[PDB]
Amino acid sequence: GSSGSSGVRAVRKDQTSKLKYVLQDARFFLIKSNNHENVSLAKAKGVWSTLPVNEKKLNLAFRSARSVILIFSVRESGKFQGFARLSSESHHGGSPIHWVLPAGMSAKMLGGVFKIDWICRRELPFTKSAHLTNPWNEHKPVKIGRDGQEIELECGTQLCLLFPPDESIDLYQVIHKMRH
Repeated sequence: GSSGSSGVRAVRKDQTSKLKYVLQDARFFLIKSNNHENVSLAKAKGVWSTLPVNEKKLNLAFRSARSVILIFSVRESGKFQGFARLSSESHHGGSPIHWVLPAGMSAKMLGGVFKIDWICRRELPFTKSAHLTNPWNEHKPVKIGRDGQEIELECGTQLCLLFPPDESIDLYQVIHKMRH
């Protein structure tokens, strides 16, 4: 072409910005489970069911805030099981999947189903997360917490970056839907 005179001010070439953007000013929610079957199933169908309180909570925080991240952490596992940003609120169409509940919990408590878009199909050892500190409690590490505990911004962010690079998921598509 022609007339391409431009004074560059800054150059970039990484896949961390988009990732940190999809959660830019978003609310992180730490969800703990009691089995791997749930995680796998959630990653297979691409959904995740939970108590009603958590559903309405995420919905309000979602419409009230930008995005809602959900870090998956397995108890007695010694590492995370990945994560996923709430691509949308819950649902109540047909019916939920045949989740794997114990001999006591009721599927009716799970309420509806949520649509999570797994951005990272990998794992993360607690060793890499063994350093962060969530001031939203008592300056304690992220390794400490229960199911359904809010997390700061820096905490969740760093925790996410820790995860390995993904080359089997469309990250841009997650940002394109937002802008449009």
